[PDB]
Formats: sequence, structure tokens, C-alpha cells
Amino acid sequence: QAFECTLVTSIETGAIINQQGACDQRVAPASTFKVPLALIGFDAGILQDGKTPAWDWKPGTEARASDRKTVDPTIWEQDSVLWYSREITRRLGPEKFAAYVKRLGYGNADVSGEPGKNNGLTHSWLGASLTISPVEQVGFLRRLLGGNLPFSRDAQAKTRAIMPVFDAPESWAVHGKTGTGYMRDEKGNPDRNRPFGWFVGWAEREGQHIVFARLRVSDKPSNEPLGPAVRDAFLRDIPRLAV
Amino acid sequence: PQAFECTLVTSIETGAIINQQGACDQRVAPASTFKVPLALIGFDAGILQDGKTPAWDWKPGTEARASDRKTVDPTIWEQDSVLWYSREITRRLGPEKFAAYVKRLGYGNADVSGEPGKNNGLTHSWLGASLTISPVEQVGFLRRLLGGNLPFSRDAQAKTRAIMPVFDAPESWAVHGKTGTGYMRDEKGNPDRNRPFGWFVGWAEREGQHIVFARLRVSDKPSNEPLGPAVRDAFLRDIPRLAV
Amino acid sequence: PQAFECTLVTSIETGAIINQQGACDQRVAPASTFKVPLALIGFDAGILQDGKTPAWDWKPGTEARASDRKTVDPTIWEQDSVLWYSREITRRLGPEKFAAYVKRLGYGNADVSGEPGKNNGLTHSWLGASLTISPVEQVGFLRRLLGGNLPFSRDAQAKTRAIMPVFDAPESWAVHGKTGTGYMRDEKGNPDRNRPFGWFVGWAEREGQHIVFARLRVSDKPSNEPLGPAVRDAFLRDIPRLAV
Amino acid sequence: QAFECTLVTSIETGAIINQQGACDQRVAPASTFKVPLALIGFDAGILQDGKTPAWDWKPGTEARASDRKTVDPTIWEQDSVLWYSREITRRLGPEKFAAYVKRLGYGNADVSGEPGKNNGLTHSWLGASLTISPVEQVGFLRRLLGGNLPFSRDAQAKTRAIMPVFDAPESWAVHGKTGTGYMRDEKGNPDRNRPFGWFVGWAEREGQHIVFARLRVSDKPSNEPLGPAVRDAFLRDIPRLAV
Repeated sequence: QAFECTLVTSIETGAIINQQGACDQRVAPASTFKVPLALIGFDAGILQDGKTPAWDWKPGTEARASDRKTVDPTIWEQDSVLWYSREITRRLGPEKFAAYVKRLGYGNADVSGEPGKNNGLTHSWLGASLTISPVEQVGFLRRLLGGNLPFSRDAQAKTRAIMPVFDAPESWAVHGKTGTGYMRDEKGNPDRNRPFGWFVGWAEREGQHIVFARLRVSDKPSNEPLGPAVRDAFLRDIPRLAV
Repeated sequence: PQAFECTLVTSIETGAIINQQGACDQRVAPASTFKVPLALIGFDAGILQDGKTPAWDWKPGTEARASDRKTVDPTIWEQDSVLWYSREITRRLGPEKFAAYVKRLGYGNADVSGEPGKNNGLTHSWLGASLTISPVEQVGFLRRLLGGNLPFSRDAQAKTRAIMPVFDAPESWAVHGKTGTGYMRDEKGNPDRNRPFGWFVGWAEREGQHIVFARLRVSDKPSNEPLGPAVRDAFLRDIPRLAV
Repeated sequence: PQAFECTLVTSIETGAIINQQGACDQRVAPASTFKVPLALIGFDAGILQDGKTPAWDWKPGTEARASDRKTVDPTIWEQDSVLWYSREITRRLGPEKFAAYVKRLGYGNADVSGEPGKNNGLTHSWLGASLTISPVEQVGFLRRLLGGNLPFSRDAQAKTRAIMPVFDAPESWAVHGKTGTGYMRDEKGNPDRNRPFGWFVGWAEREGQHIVFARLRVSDKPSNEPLGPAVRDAFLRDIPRLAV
Repeated sequence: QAFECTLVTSIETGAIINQQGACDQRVAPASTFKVPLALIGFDAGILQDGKTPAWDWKPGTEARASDRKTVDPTIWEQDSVLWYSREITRRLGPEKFAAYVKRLGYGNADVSGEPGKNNGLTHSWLGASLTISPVEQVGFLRRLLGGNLPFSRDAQAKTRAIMPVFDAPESWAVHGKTGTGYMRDEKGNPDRNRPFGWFVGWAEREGQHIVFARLRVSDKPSNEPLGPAVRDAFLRDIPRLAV
């Protein structure tokens, strides 16, 4: 159980450009969920623009030691700061959060979490219940770029605006979000020996517009976060993959 | 008690024990976890300046591993083995300074005189010749190092922490740890390749949460793999659950 | 301002200007510094393969100086004059491929339609018939070429860089540059042999240090020698000073 | 302002075999200074043998783009790698460097650099203060080959052992070091239009040992480094000159 899936699709044509692997295995989105959660936050009025609201880290909430303590939506997409996402879902509540996710048609749309643990608002996108496949990531991103999601066009445009931007060889302008996670073991604990990494988003060059998702599931531990390593490998591969 | 494993995890913010398996008071040679206090001694004594200085070169007379015959700075010294770099620090210190520094630290039994009749205190004391330390004493030393509370300059303590190898772990943890490997001494001061042991000691941090740990595994069967790396990989896998 | 000189030098590692003399936005014909983008277009279109392929022969019906009536490959083509080799590349492209390639490059004004009524877009556009570019636009194009950041395959960009002429300079610099020579157009689109101009554009590299440059001299007196080689030799002499 | 000097001397006699020009004009040794600096490095313990120490190029230091990034004393004499020589002098410090050169009696023995620039440890042998004539180069090399220099014979033997080796016509075995530099203009900047090239060393064949130095100072720019061209010309000339 260790693989890598890559799906590259033309937005204009809709046709497959490049597909490696079956691309239908569902795993937790990890922090690629910051893209649909940003859309939900902007639509609900919790998030306002790229700089509003700026929240301060509170003791007792989870964040990396390298994370910045004052976070706005733009920095939220760059750092880990799991508490920022958890504050958004807390302000939504269980019922608004579940209905929002069902309106998105995002993966299995299961944010109830683990049964008997009441962790749907804090862990569902980390491995507690919510899963999504590379083909469904692409399906969601295509709908986001076409303005077709049942969310306000203002919230959709702001979601695209805080997406991290990267430069790829051969003049490809890439907008993408990384995600790092770990498969659960028997007891339901994160397994450091089974990391997985996402890189999803879209890219443009001249007239061409593409949308992609790369997923790599490993069965050996990684010293670095796997998400950034998957992204770097994909940024190097994207000029060859898009021809 | 021929074969055992001990784990001690302590919270910096509260001072309380988070998790303890075993008695954790069995004293054993530090065996290259000693690079943590030796780095502190080096920075304080002026022998070391920063993570890139001094960069010493291996010389043909000095015995070393094949991969250790190169230029080495304090950062590389902590990442790889490079035993000769450690021995160059103690050679510059001398026996009197080295004994006074370790005694001032209260590090284990603070005995770096080596084996009597062999004059190997500067070269083998932390490898099994005299110096021993327990997991609870290692956590005690690490706890004061993190707070800048050892009787040394805060600058030297900060530089020691900065060259510690870093590892990523689930649930936003970042682990700064040093491994160690060796063999238990026999009935009369000699290695016993049937009783290997492994260390992994250090600290781990999230935002507003710091913990200090020491893991010691002593076996009664030989092992192909060095025990240090195996102990580290298992602790990094366990630390998300041992921390809550 | 009929006569002037402009020099722009930019750092790749930082993206910042190192040295600028003059405004550097005056557009003139590239005049065989266009061999750099035309080589890129040639490699990308499959017309050119590598530094030695294809080797085309001059044929008796073709305009050329005495020294250019021989076998020519891309390496020789960038080293020597050989205007007919450039004309053979654009003939194989055709007007619509040539115009789209230059527009895809964003090279200067991207106008290769030539002088209206003369149908010389494929033969004279980069020699003063339509296509113009400024020193800042030369540096911008060369900066992207050096990083493989033009909208072409990294292979074609690498082969374009490999056939650039190389010159050595003091302080361990190696300069990869292309010269250019021509005359300014007059009031009604005709050569003004009293206003010669010279280019020297390219990049220079030391270990871990890359810079991109363009120097353009426009005169108002007829020159003894072609101006390209004179601008080059002066720039090669100046580059150690301008780079620090 | 432009000339070429060549001095060829016998070891068995000390007598001149061939001399073209006056051979007393002093110019900067450039990287023929790598021969005396190698002797200083082995004697001071900074250098150990042909393969130790191996240093790595660090960003911000000067080297040709074609130079290898990992250098030992053998490769040091073959590539340019100005940073390798500069690291050697930095470990000596200003006083040990000047005292070593003074004990060597090398040219004008002036490594203080230009006044006000404090570049004695970085530019003195490139044109900032240190100069040497062809006859002084032969004088130094003759004392190196005889073991006469006031340095350990271990250091002397290792300096000779890393000297580049070339094959010359008519069975001449040549040990030579190349050097390339540029005369300074008014403000002390290197003048590309006034390059100069060294080739110095010794050569052996049957029962004949010769020492030589060739210097060409030009007043027109050189297409390639002058040093290698001077060496190639001298290797062609050496069977006729030693006759």
C-alpha cells in the first residue's frame, strides 16, 4: 500500500492531459481542505479578504513551532496553523459545517468524524472521516475555476486569490496548495511510518489552462513534510506532463 | 534486569511527568548523546563559535570512518558520528578543564577520568570508560538546557540547541534529538557485543508546548542495525501519543 | 539625442540591477543578436538539432560574402556572419509560424512583417525592416532564457545557450555573448550609413554567480570598423569592474 | 610594454642553456604562486598530501564556472579555484604569511597588498604587491629541486609531487605550473587588453635535468587564457631549446 497518483486535465477541453495511476483512491485531504474551507469561510462571512480577519494564536491550540502567531487568510494558506482552520469550523457549528460540505460535493462529504469521539469539527479532514480522491480534487478545482459552485462569485474569487503561487519551468504560472498527512493505524493514531502528501491546484501558460492533483502515499517515514516534497517534484515535472 | 527499555517524557511548561515507562534510573554510558553537553562545553570554552565554525579537516594520522575523513563543523559533527571531532575538543580542553566542566554540569556521575591505567579519559570516557548517566538525569540536563538554566552563558546554551538534529513528527511536532549507540561493559571493563544499547534524547516542541525526553533500550542479543537509529525511529513514531 | 550608449547589467541570483548606464529603453533593430531567439525558435521547431546539426551548404544562387560560401552548422552560424543560414531557418518556418513564435516570445515589438509593400518579413525584419528591441527587453529575454523560463522546452533553451560564443575575462569571468551591427533607419525607412549602431548582449558566469547584460552604442559618425565587435571588446574589458 | 622572456637552466651545471630576452622584469606570479604556496601549506600542516584536505566550494567565493566544486591539493594545481589559495592564506594569517614568504626569498617578497585596500592575503600574488622575474622563478625552482629551501623535506617532496605533468616531444618529461594574469591600469583594475602568461617548472630526460620559466606579456586581449597557450608553445619549443 504505497503509490503515487497524478492527474492533469485541461480546463477548456475537459480532456485528460496526463494520468499516472488509477487516481480514485480516497485519502484525507489534510490541508488541501483549506481551499474548500476558505470558500466556505468567505461565503459565511467568517473570512473577509486576503488580510481579514487576522487572528492571534491562543495557548492550548495546535500549531507548528515555526508557524506565525498572527495569521490572516493569506498566511493561513502558507503556514500549517491547524488552529485557524479549527476556529473557522467552530464558528460554523456542526450543522452548518456539514451542510456546507454537502453543498460542495467534496469527496465523500463526511465531516461527522470518528463515532463516539465528537471530533468532526477538529479532525474530520485529517483522517477522522473526510476523504477525497485525486480525480475528485480535480473535479472540485474545475468547478471552482468555472465559477459554477453554489457559492457567491465573490467568495470564489477570494478563494482563488489566496491560493499560493509558484513558478514552474517553461513559464508555467502555478497556483497550488500542499497537504501533509498520515494514515491511521489500528488504534486510530497518526502513523509516522505512513505519510502521504498532496499537491493540487491549477496552472496557466499563454492560452493553456490546466488543473491538477498529485497524491503520494508512502509506507516509510519521511524526515521532511511530504507535501512540500511532492510539490517540488511536481513543479519540475509539470512542463513535461503538460505537453 | 539484563534487557529493558526506559522512556521519560516531561513537560517544560508544567514541570510534570507526562509519560514514564520503567524506573529510568539505570546509569549507562551516554555514547554520543554526550555530544550535547560537549557542544555546550565547546561553545562556552571558545573552542566552538557557531554551527559552521570551526570547520576542522580530518588528518591522515587520525583514525576515522571512511565517510568521516572530510571537513567537519559543529553542525555536521552532530549529524554524523565523527568521533575525532569530539576528541579534538577534549584535547584542546585538557584533563583539568574537561573534568571541571563536567563536574560543573552535574552530568551523570561526572567521571571523565576513564579507565585507570589506560589514560583514556579524554578519548573514551563517554564511550564506556567511566562516564555514565541515567534517563532521568538526561532529562534533567536537557530540561535546564532548554530554559537556559545551566551554569553557562545563555549564548552557549542557545548555540547548543541550534545544532541539534531536527525531525518532523505527526500532529505538528518538531523533535530535536540526538541518538547514541554502544555496548554494555562486561564484568571487568570490556565491551560486550551481546548487550548493545541505544539512546534517543532531546526535546520536542509545538507552539507554546515544549517537552523533554530520553529513551534508553538495552538488549541481551546482538543486533545488525545500530540501536540508536532504531530507538529514534520508534520514539518519533510514538511521540504523538506519548505527548498527549 | 542622436548618439548615445546604454549598458544594463542584472544579477540572476538576486534579480536586481547591478549596473545601468542610460535609460536603456530605446528600441533598435536586433541585427543578428536575433540569432539567439532564432536559434531557440529553430531548436523548438525541429529545424535545428544540436550544435553540429544540420550542416547546410551554401548554394550558388544564394547571397553571401566569400567567407560565408561554405558548410555551416548552428555553432558556426552563431560564430560567423552567415546571413543566409538565418534566412533558411525563417524560410522553413513560414510567415505564420515565424510571427507566432516571435509573438510567443514577447521579443521587443514582436513585429516580423517587414516593410509594407516589400514582402521582406522573413529576410530583413530583424535587420531593420520592422523588428526592434530595447536593451532592457534584451536583458529580460536573456534572463528568462538562462533559467529555462521561456515558454519553450528546456532542451531547446539549453541548446540555444550551448551554441553562444564564449569569451574569457579577468577575475574568473566567462562571457557568453552575441554581437550585432547595423544602421539606423532614416526619416522614410532607409539605411543611414552615418548612424551605425552596435550590440553586445548575453550573460556572464562565475561559480554560483550569473549576470545578464546588454550594451548598445548608437553613433552619429560613420565608423571605421563594424560597431558590434568594438562594443564587445570594450564590454569584455569593462565587465570585471561593472560586475562587482 | 609587450615582450616574451624564456630562461632554461641546467641542474647538473647551473649554466644557462637558453635565454631569450633579459628575463629580469618582475610581474605578478599569478597562479604559479601555487607552487610556493603549496610548499608553505604542507610545511604549516594546512595541506597533508595529494588528496587531503578536500575542501568544498562555498557560495560567495571566486572560482571559474568550469572549476570542480570539491578540490584537493592535486586538483588545486590543475583548476583555477582562486578560493582554495585564499583559504590557505586565511588560515596562515597576515604575519605567518609574510614571514613564510620572506623566508622563501620569493621575488620581491611583498604580500602586503595595496595600501588602504587590506588585500595582501587575497590579491598580493595576483597583481596587488607580489612580483617575480623569470630568473627569480628559476632560482626558486632550482632550490626547490635540490631540497635547499628552509622547509621540511616532506613538504618539499609533496610540492614536487602535485606539480602538473606534461609530455613533450623527444621523450621530455615535464613538470610545469601555468599562470594567467592581467596588468593593472590606473585605479588598480585588471586590464583585459594587457594579459600575461607564465609557464615555469622543470624537465628531465635520460641524464639531463633542466629548469625553466617562460613569461609573455601582451598588449592585446587574448581569446583564451594566455597561460595554457604559453605552455603549449613552450612544450613544442623545449626539445629545440634544450639541445
